[PDB]
Amino acid sequence: SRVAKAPVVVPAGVDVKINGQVITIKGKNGELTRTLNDAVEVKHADNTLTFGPRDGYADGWAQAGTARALLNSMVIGVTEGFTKKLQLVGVGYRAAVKGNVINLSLGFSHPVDHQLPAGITAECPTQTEIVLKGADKQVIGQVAADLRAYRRPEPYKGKGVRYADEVVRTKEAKKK
Amino acid sequence: MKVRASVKKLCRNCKIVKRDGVIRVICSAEPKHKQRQG
Amino acid sequence: MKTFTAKPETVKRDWYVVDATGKTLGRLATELARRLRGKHKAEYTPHVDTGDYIIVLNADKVAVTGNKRTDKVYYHHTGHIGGIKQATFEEMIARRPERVIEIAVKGMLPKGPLGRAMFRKLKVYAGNEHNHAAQQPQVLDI
Amino acid sequence: MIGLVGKKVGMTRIFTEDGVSIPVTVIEVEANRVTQVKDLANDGYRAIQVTTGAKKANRVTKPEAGHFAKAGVEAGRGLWEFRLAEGEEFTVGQSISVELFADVKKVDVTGTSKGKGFAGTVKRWNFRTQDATHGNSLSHRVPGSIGQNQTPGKVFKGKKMAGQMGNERVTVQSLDVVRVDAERNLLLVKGAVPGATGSDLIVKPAVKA
RNA sequence: GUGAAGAGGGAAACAACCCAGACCGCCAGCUAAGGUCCCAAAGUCAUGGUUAAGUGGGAAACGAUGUGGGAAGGCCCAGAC
RNA sequence: GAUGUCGGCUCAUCACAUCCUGGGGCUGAAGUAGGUCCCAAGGGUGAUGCUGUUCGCCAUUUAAAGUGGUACGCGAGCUGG
RNA sequence: GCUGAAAGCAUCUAAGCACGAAACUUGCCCCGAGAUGAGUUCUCCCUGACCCUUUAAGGGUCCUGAAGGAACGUUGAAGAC
Repeated sequence: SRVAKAPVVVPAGVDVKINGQVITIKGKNGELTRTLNDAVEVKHADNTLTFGPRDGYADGWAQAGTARALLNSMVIGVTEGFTKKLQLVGVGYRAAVKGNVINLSLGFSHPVDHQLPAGITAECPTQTEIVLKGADKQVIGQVAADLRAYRRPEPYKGKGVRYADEVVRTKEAKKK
Repeated sequence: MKVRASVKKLCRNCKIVKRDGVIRVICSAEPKHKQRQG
Repeated sequence: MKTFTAKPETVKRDWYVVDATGKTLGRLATELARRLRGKHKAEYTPHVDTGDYIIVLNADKVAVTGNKRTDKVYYHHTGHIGGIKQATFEEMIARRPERVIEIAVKGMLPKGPLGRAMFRKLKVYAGNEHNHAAQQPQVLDI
Repeated sequence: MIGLVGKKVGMTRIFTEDGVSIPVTVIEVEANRVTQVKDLANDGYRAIQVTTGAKKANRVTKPEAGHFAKAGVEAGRGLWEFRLAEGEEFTVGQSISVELFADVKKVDVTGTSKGKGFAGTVKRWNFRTQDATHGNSLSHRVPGSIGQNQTPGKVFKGKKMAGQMGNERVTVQSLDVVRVDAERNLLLVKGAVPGATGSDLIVKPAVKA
């Protein structure tokens, strides 16, 4: 609704192309393509994109809003991309990026090795934090999520992988 | 998770959402309030 | 006078090929059944097989509305006590797609020897190719 | 991988230097001669069909003789097929011998178990016997009840009861290869394998990994 | 009222429910209750709307930003949520 | 003008309202161990003393010694307390 | 859980994308083309005359008898037969 009715403005140096329903975005950080669902139409107006519902479709406005947000995040991605920071807290928890593989040591009796997807690049500024950079918001969010899933923050010390900004809200055992 | 036939908002931060046909209460304040209809 | 009856020896059967791409399962199956039975000809008789041979291609492209693609369940019993076995629509399409159309049509046909004989006249194919070119099937649009 | 066809010579032991007795089954595998090769184009699947042993020419029927003539191999006492993996190819008339198993160290053996004949329910299905005394009358090895009352009103499919036991195909898996002896045409596997002495065996590399 | 002492059609099958009271024959027609996609006779009929669960095709107290429609009411372009 | 009745033995088979094993949410969940609820029926699920006993109480086990339907499953299969 | 509107916020869901159990479909073992929807592959064998009539069919005579099979016998770690 209000989201769909706010056009997204393409900056200079980013390119868009609309093949019927498939949108493709060129940018300095690369390529993002996505097929919109049938209920939404998009027009390339002057250095801007406008989203509206097809006729004869129910809930077209909801689809238009989703498509608008997706494309706005898309163009935000092809410039500067997105990044996510993860922290490791707990004694002996370490991270190390080697090529495109993340080596983690979350107190297991086996090594844990995470393969990154195509467009995501990781780097560890120090021993105990990770910074992911990528173009597509969904993929980098997914990677951060299943990296956290290896050892999610337990509620008594916060030990484990956490998002750098998230709060943990630990508690305490009984007395005695 | 409280699985019960009558799910209700318990605090201000707890919220009602219909996920996959089933009504759920998800509450950010604390997990004690997380509910499901069944 | 007596009412006319078709003769099994001198009845005329034709060949048609139907492309089942995007067609609703039951809507296609009813027409298939009424044409296999011979209900579309003025010399139809209940006790004689007066229908036509039908070739169905692209059986895996058949369509169902609603949520039936993951919710329609085919049940069958093997005759033992474990016995009861089930497969959804999508699993049937993946395993043997020609069976969904075969089962629908078999359900819509009469039971007994003549219904089995009518079912024998249906040739269902998963792909887009058939090897009955010698019979010269003509395109039938359903 | 493909396997070979052998004969159960018998059973013996191998004494190891550290003082361990290994019960071994001795399988004599002669050269297996590829009689046919089947591929996707002609047969719809890949396999090689071999023969082994030898048989007297006076009762090789003309159809079988003609089949062996195409391969140009000597007539054997039977024919068996082996499905081919994606890697290997074989040629018609090729001879396959025991050093196929030179470094396999685990095989499955398939045979025809010894035929016990019409066996009762105690021997066939490990049915408990009933009392030998305490008034038991004519029912000492009988099966007992075979169903419920009126509600099923029928005996269920697959009910365990007396019948033919033995004389059927049995596979024993993951048998250790004690040794492979190429010049004597021998395979020594640890343990016992199905069948009586002098019967055909099919030895394959272990699939159970 | 019906069965008993009443057959026929419908209700899948179903004395006692619904329609309807069999003198006999016809390879004639119109209807009742029920129905008209195929089994299986007859609308894949027309116009307008509703529902998305296979609800229709089992079941309550109670619970819920499911949607369809009304009658009213505040907060507000002096800027509302 | 006959449908054999309690318990044991032999042989079972299904349901899931799950005893164990499998997966999870919350915990007044530090760990170990628990409590409670949700998903799950693939397989498994004691041999003794007393009593006709089912049950039960005991003695020792076990990962566990499930709850029910099957004419209180089973006497043209046994027993006959 | 990720991204994400409806509902400028939130939201695992409405579009889209991930994980997730001894249950399910496979994977392992056996039976299995009477799968009358009776499948495939390889190999082998048989290429003589004549008559009749209710003929589009068939019947019959003479010559021929293959590949195989069965029967019989000696039997089997196969077996009630």
